[PDB]
Amino acid sequence: PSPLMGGFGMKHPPPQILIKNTPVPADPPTAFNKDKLNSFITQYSTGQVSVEIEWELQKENSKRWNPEIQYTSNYYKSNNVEFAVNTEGVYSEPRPIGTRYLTRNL
Amino acid sequence: PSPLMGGFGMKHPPPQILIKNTPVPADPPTAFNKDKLNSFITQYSTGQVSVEIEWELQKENSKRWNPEIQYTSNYYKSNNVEFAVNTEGVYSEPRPIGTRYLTRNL
Repeated sequence: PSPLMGGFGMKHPPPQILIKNTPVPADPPTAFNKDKLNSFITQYSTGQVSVEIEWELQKENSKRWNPEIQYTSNYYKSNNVEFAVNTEGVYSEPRPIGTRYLTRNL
Repeated sequence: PSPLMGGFGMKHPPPQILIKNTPVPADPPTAFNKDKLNSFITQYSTGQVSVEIEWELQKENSKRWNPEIQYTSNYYKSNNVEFAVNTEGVYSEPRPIGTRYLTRNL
């Protein structure tokens, strides 16, 4: 049951976290009306969110003699730095990076 | 006093290790002669030598956001593998490799 787009398949994954601004009615009429209130004060909210994940690693103990292939940046000069902001403040990811650079036997 | 060709300069470096085959004279004459012996049995020796060095490392704790430059092998196909033997059994080192790939501030 490994997910086909990649990753870890779990029967009990991290739960969904749901959030909502509590409605605040505007001034109701001074005579009773049984219909649900339709007039509300315009509101929004802001805040900080933190997520901390501990990951377990599995180290390599290869006996390969020659050097491996490694992900690296290229020294050649360019207008911008890869994985940084440009002059207008926009961050970008210039390429997809996988995980398979070290090698193992079958 | 860092050595100019590179490395660690020490007042008491690893000591010199000196080895020699003990001379074995051939048959001496049966009348006494005071001159030093000039005829020897032709000998040589062979064996195994082992050296074990413990090195202390100083790890990086950089806060740099973008990926670093790393030494890597190139995937492009070739007749031989770099840092391996060829069809005749000869090992070769195709290039010099330094130590300065990670980065630090001044």
